[PDB]
Amino acid sequence: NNKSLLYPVVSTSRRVVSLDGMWRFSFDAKSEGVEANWANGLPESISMPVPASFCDFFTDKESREYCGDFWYETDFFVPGEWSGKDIAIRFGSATHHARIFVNGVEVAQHEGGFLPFDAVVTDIVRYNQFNKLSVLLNNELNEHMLPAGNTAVLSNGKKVAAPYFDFYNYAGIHRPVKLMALPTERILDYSVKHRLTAEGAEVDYTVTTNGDHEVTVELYDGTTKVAEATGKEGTLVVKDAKLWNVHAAYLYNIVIRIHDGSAVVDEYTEKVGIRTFEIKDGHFLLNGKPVYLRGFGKHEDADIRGRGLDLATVKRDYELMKWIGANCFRTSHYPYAEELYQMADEEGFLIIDEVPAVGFMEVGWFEKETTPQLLANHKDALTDMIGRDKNHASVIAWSILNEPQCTSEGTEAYFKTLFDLAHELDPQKRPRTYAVVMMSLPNNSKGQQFADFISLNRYYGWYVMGGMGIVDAEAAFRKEMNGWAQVLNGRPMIFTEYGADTMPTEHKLPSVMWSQEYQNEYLDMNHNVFDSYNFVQGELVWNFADFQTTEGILRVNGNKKGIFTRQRQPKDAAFLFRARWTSLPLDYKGNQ
Amino acid sequence: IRGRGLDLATVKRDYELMKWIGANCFRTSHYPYAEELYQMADEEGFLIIDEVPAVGFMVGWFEKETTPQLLANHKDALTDMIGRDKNHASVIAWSILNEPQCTSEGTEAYFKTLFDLAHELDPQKRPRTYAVVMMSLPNNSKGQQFADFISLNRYYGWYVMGGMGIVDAEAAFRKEMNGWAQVLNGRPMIFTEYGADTMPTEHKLPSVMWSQEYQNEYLDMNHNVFDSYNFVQGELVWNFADFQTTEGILRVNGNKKGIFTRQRQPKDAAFLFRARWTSLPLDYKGNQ
Amino acid sequence: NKSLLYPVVSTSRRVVSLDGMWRFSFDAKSEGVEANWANGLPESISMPVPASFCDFFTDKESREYCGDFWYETDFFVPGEWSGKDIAIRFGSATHHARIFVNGVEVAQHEGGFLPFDAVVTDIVRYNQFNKLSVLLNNELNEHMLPAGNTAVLSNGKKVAAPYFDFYNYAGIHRPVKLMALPTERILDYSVKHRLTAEGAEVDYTVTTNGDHEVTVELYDGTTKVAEATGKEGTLVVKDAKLWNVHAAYLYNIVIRIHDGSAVVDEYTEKVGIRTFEIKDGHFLLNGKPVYLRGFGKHEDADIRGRGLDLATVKRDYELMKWIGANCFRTSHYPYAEELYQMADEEGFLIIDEVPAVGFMEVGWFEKETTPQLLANHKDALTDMIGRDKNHASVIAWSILNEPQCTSEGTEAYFKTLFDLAHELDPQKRPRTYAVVMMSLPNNSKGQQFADFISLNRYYGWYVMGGMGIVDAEAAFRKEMNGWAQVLNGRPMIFTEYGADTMPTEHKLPSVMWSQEYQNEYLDMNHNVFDSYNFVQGELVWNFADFQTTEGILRVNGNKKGIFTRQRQPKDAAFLFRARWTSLPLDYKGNQ
Ligand SMILES: O=C(O)[C@H]1O[C@@H](N2CCN(c3nnnc4c3sc3nc(N5CCOCC5)c5c(c34)CCCC5)CC2)[C@H](O)[C@@H](O)[C@@H]1O
Ligand SMILES: O=C(O)[C@H]1O[C@@H](N2CCN(c3nnnc4c3sc3nc(N5CCOCC5)c5c(c34)CCCC5)CC2)[C@H](O)[C@@H](O)[C@@H]1O
Ligand SMILES: O=C(O)[C@H]1O[C@@H](N2CCN(c3nnnc4c3sc3nc(N5CCOCC5)c5c(c34)CCCC5)CC2)[C@H](O)[C@@H](O)[C@@H]1O
Repeated sequence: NNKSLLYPVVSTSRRVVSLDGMWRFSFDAKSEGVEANWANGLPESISMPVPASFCDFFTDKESREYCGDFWYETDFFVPGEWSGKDIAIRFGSATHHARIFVNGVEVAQHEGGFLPFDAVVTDIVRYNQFNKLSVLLNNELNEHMLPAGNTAVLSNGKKVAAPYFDFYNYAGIHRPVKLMALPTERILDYSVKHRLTAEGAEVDYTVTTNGDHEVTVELYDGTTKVAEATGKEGTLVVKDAKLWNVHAAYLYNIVIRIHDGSAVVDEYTEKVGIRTFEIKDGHFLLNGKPVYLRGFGKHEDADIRGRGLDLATVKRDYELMKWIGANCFRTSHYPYAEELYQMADEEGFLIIDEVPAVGFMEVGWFEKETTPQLLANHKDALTDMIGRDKNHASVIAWSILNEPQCTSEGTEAYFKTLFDLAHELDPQKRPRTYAVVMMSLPNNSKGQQFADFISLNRYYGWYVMGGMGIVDAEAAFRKEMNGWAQVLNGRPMIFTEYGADTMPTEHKLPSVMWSQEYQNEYLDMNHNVFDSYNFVQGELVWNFADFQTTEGILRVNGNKKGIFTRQRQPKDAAFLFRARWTSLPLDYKGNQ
Repeated sequence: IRGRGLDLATVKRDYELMKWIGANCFRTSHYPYAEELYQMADEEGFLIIDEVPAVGFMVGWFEKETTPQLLANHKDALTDMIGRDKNHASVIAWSILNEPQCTSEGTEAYFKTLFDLAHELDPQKRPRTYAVVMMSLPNNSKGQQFADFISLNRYYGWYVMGGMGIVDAEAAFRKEMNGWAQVLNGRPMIFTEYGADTMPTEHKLPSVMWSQEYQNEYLDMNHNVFDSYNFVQGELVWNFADFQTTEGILRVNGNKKGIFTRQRQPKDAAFLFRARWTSLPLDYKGNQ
Repeated sequence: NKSLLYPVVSTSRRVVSLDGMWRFSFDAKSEGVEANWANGLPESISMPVPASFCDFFTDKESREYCGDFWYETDFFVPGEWSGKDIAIRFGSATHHARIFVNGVEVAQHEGGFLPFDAVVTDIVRYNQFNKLSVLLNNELNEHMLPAGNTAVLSNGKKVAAPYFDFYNYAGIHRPVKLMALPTERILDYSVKHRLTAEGAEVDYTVTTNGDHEVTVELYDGTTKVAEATGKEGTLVVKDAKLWNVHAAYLYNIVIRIHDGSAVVDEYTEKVGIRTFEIKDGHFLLNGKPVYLRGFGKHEDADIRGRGLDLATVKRDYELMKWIGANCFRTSHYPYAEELYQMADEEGFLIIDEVPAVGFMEVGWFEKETTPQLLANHKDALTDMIGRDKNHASVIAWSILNEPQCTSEGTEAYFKTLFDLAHELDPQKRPRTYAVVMMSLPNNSKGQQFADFISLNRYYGWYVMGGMGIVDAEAAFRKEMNGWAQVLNGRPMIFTEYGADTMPTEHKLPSVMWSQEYQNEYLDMNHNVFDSYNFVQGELVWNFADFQTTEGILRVNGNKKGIFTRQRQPKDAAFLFRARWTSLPLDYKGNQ
């Protein structure tokens, strides 16, 4: 097996052709497509852009909320000059459950809507001809998948997603689909670990190939070689290394090659930032110095396109995060497109990487009969995420769950499995966390013991004791924080969520909940609490921007806790954060 | 700005809007209004259902230790409201409670005192009613038997089975109506409340709850049910205009179920209601 | 070797997209060329392509930058392409472009809305990476399309001063594609349709840069239905399935150069068979009258400016179908080819418009730079018709938007361009232009050249709005009585009418800027349209709110959209849906 999660690159040995554009599309309400031969051509179809969720193109709700099997189809050319090479199709992701057919032959299956996979087609494609690519997708939710939920059936027989999570169940092909030509012997993986030294830095590496020819690794500052090594394991000695820092990124160029004499059998290239990250004495140390995390929980969410990758929106989001003085964000509730991490690497932003283990909430959750099948799917996602993302300088922590019912029996065995795995799989041994739900308190949470740092999602002053009660909210908040003080045992804490829904058009004096003035007051109270406790070492606000949810009486066209609108313009709270975050030192509270 | 203060400019605008939209009736939802509002109803020819502030009556409510003292305050309010308003041509019925827990033990004793009193005090013996909460069903309400006509407050498609569930909301609404048909004993029914919160600035296609398109679709679904049942003889929508509530996660600067904004300007739904209500004859369904 | 054909992959051709994150730098001092920036930017930021650069930034100075700026990327040329011609296609580059590869300047282009190629066969290194550097300039002048001025602020910074009502978005707005092509290749082809008793016949021409034999084959699906040899010929299609409004049918055309048993080059494309002509004051599509209904659009969306985004295109078409439109005009510049491909597939009619907007104030067409403007106008008309002529959806050419056609010099300028459009278009489709409010039946020197008249009128908005709307209708009806006397049996459509409308505003009774006023305005205008037999189409301004330069009249851009910029309906969208889906396709087609 030649599994590889490496980003597709063009090199002397590798080719890449994007298959994005307008595809053919059809719902399959009776699940008849396979036996009816739809993999060889849809009888009826519409056009559908890839990448994008399908939901928000339509003007009818039945299509927006379709839940079941659906098909994507396109034709791709395979140049004849590729005939010596391995041929594969990379899917950045496909949501949620995928079956891939090429020329009518089923060539791949995949579980989980937010991580990449390849379909090898070397012996199925016709060369110098067009070939049919058919993708049978399904977007139904069940209780043993990431993310977790249910599928209901309406009184008219129609299926509808019923998530256990607070975001719309967007599905489709959300990320670029890329046809690749690869040499039969090739680099499948590599890893880097960094060490600071008196003369500079040292990068310890491994490379994994599917063959035995010789491996070299060269490191370049621009076009100037600064270090090289031979062998699948080694050390790169970088004199006076230029370290990657917050808002001061520096990226070297790594070149990995397989050699057969004077012939280069395979070349893989990628940017690499050199930096250390670790928890010591209740602080996050980046290159040996403390950093106070500030930023957001985000979503892959925008108007029209659902979760589809859009480099324009990504660019605007980073411009806004720099303007506001953020330095960190969490990939709230699923791994993002690789491109978002690539830009974080360039811009000097810190990332907490999170698998889609959200909705594990109300017998308690971790005693359900399906817990073993869920754990399997969870290990798979955790493995692929760490494998895909481990070499990004920007990625500094792993978040293993969001708001699980960690008061349930069965929590310890479940968490121990996954937290050990995260330790095993990450060569850099980055810290591990999970977002603690409101119902899980210092005194009853069976899961908090496993985290290297505690991440709280708290809504004191919104879901509890909002409005005129915010005085009581603050007192109840401090009460819980005194509880955490007794179980932390020197570990740091961050907030991964806090926020208040806010209509971007709403002004009131005095404030009311849903007004911009209330949002500012809400945030000031929370920051007063944060600043009161030595062990609070970061604040990520919920959310960067307004985003879509299922309809309900609580959701005024989606979630309105954004600091920015869905159109990436600031609410009043954006200027409050800008004043706070740009005025706190990078090492705020670093001596506490 | 003025809260509940009387302001004849606003009253005048409210009547201009009710005439424009084709309304003929309103209920004094949750408390008796200032006299001037009934005087204008008399001048313009509107029907009024007069309601005392017996709202919030959530051990069941009517087994509480303070029930005797509540009843005494309720008797006084009913007496002064009928005493003050009985001579208005516009006032044509008495609403004695809004959404009491009329499944509670002790409901019958409390209701009988008050409904008997309303009969004794009114020289014109106008019909008596109360707004029935959603949890009070044909098969478990101990209070509906007292009403001369039934007034339902229903939110099928808002609080219950909203959004993509509206198809289920309509089915459950019809089933419950089928159950009311068996207890009405020939009495008429009106809806005193139905509605959906709507930001006056929100448009979406397809609709989402809180959009003006959802408000229109919600109203259409409900009207289709109303029109299916011969015994439905009136429809009062909640609410005429956005109004202030206590702060809360459910209230985007107060209640937004208004057909008009708090500034007395129409949302899309006002044009839906204008087209419907001005097209129905005054005696719509009068032979059914 | 000029060719405006859409880049395709075939047995002889390769295409690799260069879209993604590029490097970018402003060049405020215009120093980059002499400073060797083409071999690498000293300082740079990342920038998505395709997109406008403007709306990413948080500072106004960057959003409003006017001058030289650079885009750069590295691109791989596979060694297996040796022997092929290597070219980089730019869908567009706004406004004035100089292209460098490995430090060598290989192309220049004028005009920000039409494609061009940079041939780099002998400049690139094979099986290696090469540096692509793009020096762009977005300054406006009075002799370009579109027209404007570039002002200098008191701090010395330049700022665009358009003579047109849309923001001066610039950047690389459309896909950049690297191509490998055979040295002898198809450069162009044209089709021309005729209906017959037995089906349809397609008269074609093909242009190549060589002498080897040419064949043309037409396939229904995979099923060949016609073929022919020669650079000119006819394809006989029995029982031809015609392309129709909201009912498209597309055949596949395959053009090949042959050298014995070898296919030297192959080009493929979809083609819809249909006729379109003006007869007795009506638009005839496949011989039957069509009443045009729809919009003026823009290439405009949140964040990306005029950047191509298939997601927004798909939504726009879903909304146009939902509302009952059948037609739009490419308001004030040719759009990305992808929009026309979708119109071919969905059965939408398009009026293709060149960026000849801003020609207004000695009168405009007596300005000293008039001959320079005309030359740029001819090139854009040449490239637009050459690019778009084989689209079944394209059924008319708009040669200008609101020129001062009352000016001296109008006749000689217009004749040149209306004659040229016939020389450029084998199908001889109807030609028009959008007539400004100040140009009336009795004083317009331009209107006589149009095959159908297109009016932009704002009776009830810019003229006699509000309580004056009763006078606006009377003045409108008088002007229409005047047009009746000069039409000479020609049809008329409205290409613009509309009223700015905040999507949040309700008032009873209406005020200008409220949704109720927008509805009343449209009702008044439609009452007038329906009073005149010669009105054969209505295109409202605009499909969606779009960005303009800042100003007291522009509440964050133009608010005349029927949809918001986020593609949600205002009240008037429901008004149009009820009207446009109630009108028969051949509405007013017998009068
Ligand atoms: O919601 C958000 O914005 C985001 O927050 C996170 N999660 C936080 C907790 N969570 C809730 N979501 N919705 N409602 C409530 C909670 S908890 C809670 N507790 C409540 N009471 C506690 C006991 O005393 C009285 C108050 C009440 C309510 C809620 C709402 C109904 C009435 C009272 C799920 C989402 C998610 O990580 C994030 O993906 C999501 O977007
Ligand atoms: O609310 C209005 O606009 C107006 O309506 C009337 N009253 C209607 C019912 N009433 C409610 N107020 N707020 N929330 C709920 C109800 S009932 C209900 N049922 C619910 N579930 C029941 C079981 O099945 C599924 C649905 C849920 C909720 C509510 C809210 C949280 C989510 C689930 C009190 C006010 C008042 O006469 C009026 O003065 C007031 O202004
Ligand atoms: O504007 C739009 O929305 C769109 O319309 C088209 N164009 C139409 C006319 N045009 C104008 N733009 N702005 N203002 C005026 C005009 S004409 C006119 N005439 C006026 N008076 C003439 C003499 O009698 C009394 C009325 C007055 C005004 C205007 C403005 C101030 C009040 C008096 C240029 C743009 C463009 O093709 C389109 O790209 C643009 O987006």
